[PDB]
Amino acid sequence: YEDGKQYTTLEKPVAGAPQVLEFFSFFCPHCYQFEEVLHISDNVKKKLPEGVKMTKYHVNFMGGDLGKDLTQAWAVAMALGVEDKVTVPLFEGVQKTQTIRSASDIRDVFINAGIKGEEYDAAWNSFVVKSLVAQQEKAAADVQLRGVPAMFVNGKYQLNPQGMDTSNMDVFVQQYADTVKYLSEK
Ligand SMILES: O=C(O)c1cc[nH]c1
Ligand SMILES: O=C(O)c1cc[nH]c1
Ligand SMILES: O=C(O)c1cc[nH]c1
Repeated sequence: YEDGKQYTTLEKPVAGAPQVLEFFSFFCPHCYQFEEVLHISDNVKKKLPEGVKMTKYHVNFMGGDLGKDLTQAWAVAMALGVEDKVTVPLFEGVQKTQTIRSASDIRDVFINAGIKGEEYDAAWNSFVVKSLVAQQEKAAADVQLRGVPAMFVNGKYQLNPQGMDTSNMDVFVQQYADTVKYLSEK
């Protein structure tokens, strides 16, 4: 492990950042791999002590006009606690079936997942969700985020997957998770 190889150190650390902070977009192809194919967050969580706070935020800067809608939809998922019900259908709707083309199509995913229409609409329009949208945007600004996927540890270190072994996916996931473990103990 060397700064600049498996990870980089932030010039201005982020106080108050969670222990593990992930950024993603439902438009981001590597993010689809990280979620559906590799299950990176799950395998990272398995290698950390129990109780460690992992936070995951959506970013606006992919998908054109639909990118902000997805960040707001993710805020709704966070406010309602339904992330594990909508993550897969949102990824598949955007990237696999390409059936998500509008805010209404996003809402359909939540309706199909069992979220009542009135509660989705109330959350979508709530100031709590407006604040969650702002929080996601501020977090990305705090790290001058330029691309996704991205993971930050203790507000101080950024993961660098470009330097990891991609010839074997299990080796990649274990290298990624071990690096997060190393950084979290730093
Ligand atoms: O797709 C884009 O580049 C984008 C969306 C919101 N801001 C930038
Ligand atoms: O950028 C911040 O300050 C932050 C990120 C997650 N919670 C707080
Ligand atoms: O995310 C993938 O598909 C992957 C990771 C290592 N090699 C391929």
